[PDB]
Amino acid sequence: KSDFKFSNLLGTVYRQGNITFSDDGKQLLSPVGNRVSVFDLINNKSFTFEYEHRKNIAAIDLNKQGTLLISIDEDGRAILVNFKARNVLHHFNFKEKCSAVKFSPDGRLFALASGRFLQIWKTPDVNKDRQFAPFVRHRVHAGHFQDITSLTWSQDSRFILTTSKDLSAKIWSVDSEEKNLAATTFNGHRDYVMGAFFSHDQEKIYTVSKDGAVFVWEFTKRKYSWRITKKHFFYANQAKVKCVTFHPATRLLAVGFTSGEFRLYDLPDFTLIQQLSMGQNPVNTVSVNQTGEWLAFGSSKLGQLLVYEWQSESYILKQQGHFDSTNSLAYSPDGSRVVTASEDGKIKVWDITSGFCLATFEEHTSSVTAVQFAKRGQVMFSSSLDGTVRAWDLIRYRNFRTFTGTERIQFNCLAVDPSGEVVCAGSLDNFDIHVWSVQTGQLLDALSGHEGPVSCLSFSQENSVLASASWDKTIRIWSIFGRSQQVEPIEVYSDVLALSMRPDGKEVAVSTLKGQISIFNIEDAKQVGNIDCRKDIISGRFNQDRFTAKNSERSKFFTTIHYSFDGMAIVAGGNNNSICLYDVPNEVLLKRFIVSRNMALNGTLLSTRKMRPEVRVTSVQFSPTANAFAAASTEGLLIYSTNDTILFDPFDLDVDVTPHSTVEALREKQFLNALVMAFRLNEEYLINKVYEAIPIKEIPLVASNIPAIYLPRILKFIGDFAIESQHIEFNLIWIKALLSASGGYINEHKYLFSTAMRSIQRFIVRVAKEVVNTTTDNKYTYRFLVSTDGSM
Amino acid sequence: VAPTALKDDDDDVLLD
Amino acid sequence: ILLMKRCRDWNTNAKTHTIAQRTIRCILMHHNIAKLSEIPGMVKIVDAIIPYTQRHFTRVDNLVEQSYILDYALVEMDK
Amino acid sequence: FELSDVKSSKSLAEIYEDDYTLSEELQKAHSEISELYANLVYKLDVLSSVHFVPKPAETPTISMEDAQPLYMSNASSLAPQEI
Amino acid sequence: KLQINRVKTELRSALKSTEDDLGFNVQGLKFVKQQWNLRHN
Amino acid sequence: EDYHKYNRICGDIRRLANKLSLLPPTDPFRRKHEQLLLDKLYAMGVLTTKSKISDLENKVTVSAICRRRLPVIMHRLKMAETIQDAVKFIEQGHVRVGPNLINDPAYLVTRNMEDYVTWVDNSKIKKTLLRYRNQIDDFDFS
Amino acid sequence: LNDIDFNTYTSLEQIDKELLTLSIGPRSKMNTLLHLDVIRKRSKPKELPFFLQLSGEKVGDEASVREGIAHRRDQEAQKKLDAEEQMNKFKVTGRLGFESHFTKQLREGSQSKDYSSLLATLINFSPAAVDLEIRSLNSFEPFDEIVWFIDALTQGLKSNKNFELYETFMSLLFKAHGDVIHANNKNQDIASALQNWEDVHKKEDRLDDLVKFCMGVAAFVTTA
Amino acid sequence: PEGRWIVSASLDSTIRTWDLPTGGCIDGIIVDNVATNVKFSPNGDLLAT
Ligand SMILES: [Mg+2]
Repeated sequence: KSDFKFSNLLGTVYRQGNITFSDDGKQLLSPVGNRVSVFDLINNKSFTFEYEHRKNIAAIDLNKQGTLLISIDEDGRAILVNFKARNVLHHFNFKEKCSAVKFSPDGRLFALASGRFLQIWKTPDVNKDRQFAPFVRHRVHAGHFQDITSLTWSQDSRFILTTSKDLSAKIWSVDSEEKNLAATTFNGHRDYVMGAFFSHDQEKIYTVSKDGAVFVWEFTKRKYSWRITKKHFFYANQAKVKCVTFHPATRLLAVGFTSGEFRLYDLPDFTLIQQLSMGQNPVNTVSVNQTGEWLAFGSSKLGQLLVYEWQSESYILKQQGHFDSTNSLAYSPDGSRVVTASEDGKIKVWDITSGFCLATFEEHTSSVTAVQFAKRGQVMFSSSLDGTVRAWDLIRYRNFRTFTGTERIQFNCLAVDPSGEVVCAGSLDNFDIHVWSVQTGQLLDALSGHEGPVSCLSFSQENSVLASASWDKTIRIWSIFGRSQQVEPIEVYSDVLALSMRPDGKEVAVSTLKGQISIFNIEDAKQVGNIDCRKDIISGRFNQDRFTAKNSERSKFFTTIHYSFDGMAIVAGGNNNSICLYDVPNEVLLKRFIVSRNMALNGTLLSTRKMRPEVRVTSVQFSPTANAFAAASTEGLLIYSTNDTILFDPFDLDVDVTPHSTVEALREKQFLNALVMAFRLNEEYLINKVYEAIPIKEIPLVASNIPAIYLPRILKFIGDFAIESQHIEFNLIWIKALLSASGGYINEHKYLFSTAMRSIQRFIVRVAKEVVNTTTDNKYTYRFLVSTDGSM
Repeated sequence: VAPTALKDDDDDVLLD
Repeated sequence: ILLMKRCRDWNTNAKTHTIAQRTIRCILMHHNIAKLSEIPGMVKIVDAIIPYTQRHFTRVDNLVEQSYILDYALVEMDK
Repeated sequence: FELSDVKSSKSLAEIYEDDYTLSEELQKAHSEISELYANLVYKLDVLSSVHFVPKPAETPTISMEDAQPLYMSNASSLAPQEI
Repeated sequence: KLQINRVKTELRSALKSTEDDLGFNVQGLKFVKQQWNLRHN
Repeated sequence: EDYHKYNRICGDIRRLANKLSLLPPTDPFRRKHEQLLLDKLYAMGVLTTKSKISDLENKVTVSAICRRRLPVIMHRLKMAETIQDAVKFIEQGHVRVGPNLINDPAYLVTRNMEDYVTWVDNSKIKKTLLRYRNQIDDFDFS
Repeated sequence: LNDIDFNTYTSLEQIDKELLTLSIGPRSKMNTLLHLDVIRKRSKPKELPFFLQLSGEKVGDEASVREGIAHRRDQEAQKKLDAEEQMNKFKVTGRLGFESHFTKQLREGSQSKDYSSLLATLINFSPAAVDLEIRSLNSFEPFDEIVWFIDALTQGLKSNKNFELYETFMSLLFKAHGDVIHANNKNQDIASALQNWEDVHKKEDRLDDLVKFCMGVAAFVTTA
Repeated sequence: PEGRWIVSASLDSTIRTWDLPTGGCIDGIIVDNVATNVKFSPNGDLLAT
């Protein structure tokens, strides 16, 4: 009964276009395919905008005020969004490919490089109410005979330098009266002009060409005219200049060549500050901070993004996304981290809070098909089509063991015993499930009985039974542990594609080729429920199709499913453009999510293969925190979260219950009543107000008297709040009071409080321990220095 | 001025 | 050097590390630390002791956490 | 081993000079072999792949991706038994 | 109740005594490494 | 009919394997890669039986790759009378290789996937088969 | 009541003075500060004569070998040349003050016995900036700067705010100036400053008692 | 759409917005012509009358 909304995209930090630093310099904006991602460098956080273009983004820009962001796709269609509120403001179609867009330093005007024409427009006022037609063109300039490479604003909002493919840099005046001031065309370069910039005084103009020549222009007597007083050359053996940027205040020139290396120069002296290489791929974009201390670089081929602090030669940000689609994903047991795997064969470990890759593993030769964690969480397992299964120790980030079959069987699915002592994998070519011992690495035995390829596996987290399904139209429950081995096959109407095990371990759900999600009781081995999914699934006609979408049957099933940790909902996805969230007990569709709206992607709407990228979801999972679910797709790891909680969802509300009455209860010191009333309203701000207003002396009295119905809610509130809050001791006092007061009740109902307790343990382990761990080491370090004999 | 405008030597000989 | 070699070997076994730690503690508390560094081979012996000491420290500390089940027993009995 | 029966291009000084300063050529073939294999695997992969298959991809260099966290130290990656 | 209260107290003190020695040594031995490194690097 | 692409694949297999012959026999680097190439071609179905590198020089042929084409595969399986009919069925979307519908006639079926090429469940062609046998069961919608 | 009117609420900076509070920022800052050294190392980017002096079995003089007759400084010397070459590369001549802002407040805080301004800027420096300042602290007798820095941190601990940041600062102090403190532990100024910090730092052990208790109950409750 | 507000129209030529958590009228309007219908957009950005 929660509303999930798209929050951020992991696995991709830069696709193409231009990256822009925020005016404050604390945030970086990177176009990620069809959307824009914003990275909080100082706070080490990220989010992705919910708005979506028809096609891939081409040019973006944020005004100095930090209120308006403009994004333009490859078709010229623009979207204006309110940066502060993250809401789309207006859509306008420029009807031409805009190479670049830049706001004036005043912010009143912004300029467009459209073909060989410079268009200047007026910036809509954010404060004013929504306008039907807010965009008004200030002027259109037509001087160049070829496409404009880039444009640069003067510091005073009075002149613009435009560099084109005509081997010419040309200046204009924003004010018509000032046309006589700047109406000059600069020539002399032997290749395309990539960048023209003002000096800080604006007396000097620097122009940079693709061939690698920097011309310094000054207004001097031969009566007076612009002349090339000094000429500098980049003596790159074959690399061509790809992107150029200049910071007038610090006189820093950052240039990225096609060879994949960038140089920092001090103008006009041309002193090579530093030269580094990110790789063999071209450096598509370069950006500078407002202060000029941070340089952001971007390479489109491998999706690399680098934020470089040249003052201290330190890396604020250093990331690279998956080159291939993410075939699988796995959450850490506490939800702190998510592991993703790609068709390349490389595994990447991500941090949910920061959204950044902690480590990359390249041991697997071929595509990694599945990734799973042990119940303890320190160890992670992965299977690959190269014919190996590998165990990864994530505390030390090492592959401490590798498992393989006798005859190099390709593995597609994987399952790990809750005890972390047995590993099982399945294949599309063998029909047997290979079992290994984690400690020894030897083949215990091969589970036989399937007459088709094994499509999916799963261990029960509690009962430790193994459930396998196949294209044999059957499901088998294996009781491998114990003196005797039993197998209980269950028949199904069609091939089984995906399988999910209920967290309590008492039921298993399977998605079939007929588009059916069927739920079975494991102990009784009888069906208990069924859900239709064919009609809910949204599949678009491919551009190459010769048959209609409604008649099409390419993918009207779900290839991946997963239970919610409460057990009452299933999220499903497949080779289609829809992610459907159902409710198991009542078998209805809670909500459907459109995966992508990019028109380029095929499914959104004799020797040569007709192939283009398609929209498809490879794997889906619920976050163990019970606030989000991640879906691996072609573009990247989509994460939908319920964090915002703008909805009004009162619980057992009454006429007497009002936010004013709750505050009055605090004023009268009726802390228990105020807290209960706040929960009944279910407003986070009111709950937070009451939570922080309860004195330490009164906490044990309040905690012991909380009604049992609200206990799962308050524990969930504390765990989520405490992870990012600063009141570490205040939260620990609350947790101690609740656990001591309601410890027995939680034990009696473990499944009810499974998610709430897990969030609590994450706070006590991931933040609380690190504080005391550093506090204690100082204590012992202190004692040694004072107690020990000093050096000679 | 450009049309686009806005609006001791320490000796190196040291005794060794 | 001979004594620290014994302390190194005893430390590896969890059943005998306790005697090793206190003897090492006595050495640090009754000798000039500057002199101990200069002894050749002392550093390589101290290389082996630290990782095992950290393992023993991670343990015992968990035993302290487990000991709070008694505290939870007492509060339940108080009810 | 094979003995060359033709006049050596390298003068007697050069042979002494070269030995003053397992095989570079052998490793040269190894790189080409990997390139040929990678290109061949891609071509077959495309022909037999249901879904799209992207084409596989001095000066100091920056390592975009690291096998371990930067804060993590090599010493902490070694077990006490390994030490 | 008194037995568990007692058994708790002496159990903690015995455990903390062992942990105090372990924590003291790891820091001291670490410091010895630092000084040899500084003087020899 | 142009076999330009398959000739390049066949040729590239020949050039690659020749370079392995040049590399010294005792090297583990060559022996591993030679086996991987043989395993890959065996998986693709080009090599019906496990072969040696010397055999791989001459067994690989354009006709071998053509045999793995889906419309050619369907013809041998008797799903289609003639190759052109097979191509039409593929374009119209009546054929599935495993759980995935393949509408590209150029698709080459791998060795393992050969057994699971079949008509889609709701194909009117499939209903014609079962109606002829009078084995059409409407519970299975086919 | 305006916060209620706009259905919003802001968490207090500190609910109570006696209650420990962390810094208002990311929790990875503490991890970054402690392991700043290794981060720098891990982030560093990846890198004949006419009369050939050859002798021995190579040139056929096997008799020399039978009779028993038979550069690292040059690399050190070249490494020397690189160091001075790095210096001629930069010739900044801008006028800079004798003392940095960090050290100026340190002197002033000792004079006024109020390091609040020094602590306020300490929370504000970047992790790289923090490490440089602590490492650059003077290490000569009478060790006034080291004593003042301990006095500043001791005041911060008493405030019960930014607890994690002040702890990691002292961890960096010992890392960079442990030998100086160890060699002169008997010195009264260091011992007095150190003792005052211990008196405060001893109090902040209740947090460990809370943290240990919660897991022992939480793990037990979730297990049995 | 968030379920927090109710916007109602009546024959007295007024449109009133009511805040359910507080149960009080937070905004009031006077329309020259009586509004026969009121509907929120699914997104909530637009109100159609
Ligand atoms: Mg029996």
